[PDB]
Amino acid sequence: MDIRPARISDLTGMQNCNLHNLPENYQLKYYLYHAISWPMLSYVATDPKGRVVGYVLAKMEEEPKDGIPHGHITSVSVMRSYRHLGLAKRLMVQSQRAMVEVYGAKYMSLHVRKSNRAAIHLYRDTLQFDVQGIESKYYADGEDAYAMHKDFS
Amino acid sequence: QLSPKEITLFRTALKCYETKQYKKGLKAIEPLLERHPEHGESLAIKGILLHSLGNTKEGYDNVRLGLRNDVGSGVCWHIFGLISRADKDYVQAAKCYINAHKLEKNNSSLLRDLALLQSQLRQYKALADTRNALLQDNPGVRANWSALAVAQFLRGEYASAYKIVDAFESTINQGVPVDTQEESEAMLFMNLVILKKDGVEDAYKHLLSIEKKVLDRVAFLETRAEYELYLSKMEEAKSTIYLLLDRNPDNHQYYYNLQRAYGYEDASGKVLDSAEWLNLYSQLAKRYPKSECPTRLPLEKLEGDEFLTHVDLYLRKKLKRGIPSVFVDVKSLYKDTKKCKVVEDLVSKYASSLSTTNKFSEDDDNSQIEIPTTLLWTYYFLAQHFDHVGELEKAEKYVDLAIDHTPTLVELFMTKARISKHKGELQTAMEIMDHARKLDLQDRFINGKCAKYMLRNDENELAAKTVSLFTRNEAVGGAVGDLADMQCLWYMLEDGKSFARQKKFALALKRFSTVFKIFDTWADDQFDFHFFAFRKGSLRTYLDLMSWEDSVYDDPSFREAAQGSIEIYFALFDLPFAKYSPKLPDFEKLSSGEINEEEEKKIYKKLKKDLSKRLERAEKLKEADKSRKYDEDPLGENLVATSEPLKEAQKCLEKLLPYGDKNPSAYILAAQLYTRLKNFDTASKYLEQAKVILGQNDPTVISTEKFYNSIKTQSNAA
Amino acid sequence: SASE
Ligand SMILES: *[C@H](O)CS/C=C/NC(=O)CCNC(=O)[C@H](O)C(C)(C)COP(=O)(O)OP(=O)(O)OCc1oc(-n2cnc3c(N)ncnc32)c(O)c1OP(=O)(O)O
Ligand SMILES: [Cl-]
Ligand SMILES: [Cl-]
Ligand SMILES: [Cl-]
Ligand SMILES: [Cl-]
Ligand SMILES: [Cl-]
Ligand SMILES: [Cl-]
Ligand SMILES: [Cl-]
Ligand SMILES: [Cl-]
Ligand SMILES: [Cl-]
Ligand SMILES: [Cl-]
Ligand SMILES: [Cl-]
Ligand SMILES: [Cl-]
Ligand SMILES: [Cl-]
Ligand SMILES: [Cl-]
Ligand SMILES: [Cl-]
Ligand SMILES: [Cl-]
Ligand SMILES: [Cl-]
Repeated sequence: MDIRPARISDLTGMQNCNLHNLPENYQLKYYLYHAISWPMLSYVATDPKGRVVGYVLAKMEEEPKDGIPHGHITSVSVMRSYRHLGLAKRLMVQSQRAMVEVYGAKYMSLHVRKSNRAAIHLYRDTLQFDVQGIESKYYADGEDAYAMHKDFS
Repeated sequence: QLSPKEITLFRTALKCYETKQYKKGLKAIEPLLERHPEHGESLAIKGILLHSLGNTKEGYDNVRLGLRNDVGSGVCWHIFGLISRADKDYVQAAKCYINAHKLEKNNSSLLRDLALLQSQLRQYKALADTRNALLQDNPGVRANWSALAVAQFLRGEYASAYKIVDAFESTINQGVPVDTQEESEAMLFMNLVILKKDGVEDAYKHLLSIEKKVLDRVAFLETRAEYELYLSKMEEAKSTIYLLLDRNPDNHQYYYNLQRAYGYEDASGKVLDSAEWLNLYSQLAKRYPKSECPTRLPLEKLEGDEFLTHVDLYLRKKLKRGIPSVFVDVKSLYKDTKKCKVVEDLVSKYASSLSTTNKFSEDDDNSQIEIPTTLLWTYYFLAQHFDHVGELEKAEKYVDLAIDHTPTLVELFMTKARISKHKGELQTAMEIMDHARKLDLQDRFINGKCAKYMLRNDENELAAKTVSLFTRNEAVGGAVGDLADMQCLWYMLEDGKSFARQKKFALALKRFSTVFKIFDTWADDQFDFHFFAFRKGSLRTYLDLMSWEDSVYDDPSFREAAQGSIEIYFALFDLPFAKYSPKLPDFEKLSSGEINEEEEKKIYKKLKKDLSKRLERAEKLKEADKSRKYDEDPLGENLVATSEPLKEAQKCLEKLLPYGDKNPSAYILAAQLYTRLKNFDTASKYLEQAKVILGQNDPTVISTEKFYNSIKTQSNAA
Repeated sequence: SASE
């Protein structure tokens, strides 16, 4: 697989990947808003034909919680066929390094639904995130989110 | 003209527009209008209010009747600009804004708006004049400088771009921030301008001088390596590319670049030093084994015995780990059909080794060790291989072997469904995919695959019930309506194609039109960024946006939807019963023309009554949308009833034609269209263009020419 | 993933 920074021209393919894999979706405009606002934070995995097969869609907190700059994963997923390879872990490390070097992020945070065993085992155990707390009825269907938060230090 | 009681009321009109809720506003205008109807601005303010809470031609009339009254007045032109813009009439909003500004030369916001309109229309020339006029109005803000530079860069006027950026950068001798990240991007943009004007040699020098100012370390290093490779500064490229692999050893292009820098590989093909080319990759295995690239990549270029040894080592590697992705990985090697045979024979032998023993091949029993559950993964590989190669019988035996081993594994059933699809057994493909889905109810993906297979089998409602498990159903038209809101292209396409082939045309047109809307929405989304990008200072990214946009309609999905629509519009022109979306059995009776007038009359009466109910049904749908503003006016049927489908097919063709040379189907569709329009010279040229590419003995070409011959010789008589 |  080929992991590399996201470009404008592969945003639609990030969207399509999101649509296939996650209940939480956005219109293309919101992807564009990520690209123009933080042009090097998002990464993408492509297949031999160049189409998007995994991604992380990252940003920096617009309204900084307590004045300290920090990153936010807003979405990450991989087509079912390319799972269990290391794609997500690798997409996550690339994106994190950029938050630090370009924006001076002192930490990053994300949301996972309480039952997503997969995502938890990825952040908590193999990317060393902490469970910050629990956000009641965060997803549209009412499921609770774990707020996860990794401190850079 | 000139009253002092209405002035405080004229103002409250405008203020109410500014503040939305246009209701109050109208009440502050109406008094002064039905007793002074000849005041253009009054008529104008009226209109935009009636436009705003909607709708729509009510407003356009008062605006027009007002604007024609005051020649004259920037206020009128301005609100005509607003409504044209809201209605996405961008070429006309520009024209309104230029006239508005030529009458109010000191209103700078008119220009700030015009710039957006002109950027959208790609009027680069006029954009530059507008951006320049804005930079003069306020040279205080960096963004105005960036916007003039970018505009000028977009015109290829690189030198003028350089002088602008250079001029601005010097007026900050102190600093250094500024934003910092604004500055970082400003530099990388500047390095683009230089490369574009003074070439690579200069750009390299400038890039080396801005290293301290550039935060995007990946852009810096990637840009640097490109230059260093271009100048044949091989040794420096070597070290730079190692900095990139250190950062990310999973970026294929880095490898082809490191190889090029060692001189082991040309910019095209990998020659020579076949021996040292390998060796580098072997060394690259010391680039922490946390990367598959050093062993996977050489597989692309290796051949003969050295391929066999390495593909063997690679396959066993991924088999012992139970990686379900192993075939999808190796799959790309099959481009040559020599390696395919090698891989096939290799993993076939794997399955029977694993017959009696637990070791691949034969000599492996001498190195001992064993494996329990590799057969599953070997079998699963073989199943995907033989499906790809087209065996199907062999393929199905292998999935069955796998399913018998471990019946709870989702992928095994995914593959079995595809094999069934390939056998032409759509109903059981659909059943098998639903079983796959059942094995994992929490995974939206397998849900999606299931719905697709259902759509392929023309089970539309079942599919919509299936995806309803993952959508946000709150609006509009349930799952399918949310899938449209979220711009899900594939579902709308598969649904549309399904409706098309059941002759449910109104629905097919509907779904395709949603694809049109999604693309139109994409084209339009850049709009706010002709402002927002310069406020963030993301100049190189903005440039990428502009050129992505320039060809956004050059897409498989848009093609497929346009194609589909045109074919249905053709049927709409040909068959007078097509507009009733007859059920397939009625469609075929009426299409064979062997039935009497007794049965024919009966079918039509039925078709009409059924359309009535669909229409009646659509009214109830609208009432439900409305009672929940912007509705949807054909929940199904308005399209299919068109008075002239050719015109619609023509519109569908517009955005296919610029890409005709790589997608000659556009030209053939065009030929078929203008044949029906009785316009044969325009028809034959399109057919000829299509004949040139792909053509002569091409099936679609000759059947179009036969159709062409049949209509042209029909215009006359003898 | 975040929920907007
Ligand atoms: C907001 O966006 C956060 S929550 C949303 C996450 N996305 C999704 O839930 C949907 C679609 N994409 C996926 O589901 C992928 O599985 C994710 C994105 C979760 C990870 O993809 P990937 O398969 O590439 O994960 P990884 O790169 O290997 O990362 C390390 C890793 O994870 C697992 N692992 C997680 N969960 C499981 C389960 N249930 N079973 C086995 N293994 C699991 C690993 O085994 C990993 O590798 P390891 O060797 O353990 O470190
Ligand atoms: Cl979907
Ligand atoms: Cl937005
Ligand atoms: Cl695909
Ligand atoms: Cl896919
Ligand atoms: Cl509102
Ligand atoms: Cl013009
Ligand atoms: Cl021009
Ligand atoms: Cl010119
Ligand atoms: Cl012009
Ligand atoms: Cl020039
Ligand atoms: Cl030199
Ligand atoms: Cl090294
Ligand atoms: Cl498929
Ligand atoms: Cl397919
Ligand atoms: Cl601006
Ligand atoms: Cl802002
Ligand atoms: Cl196509």
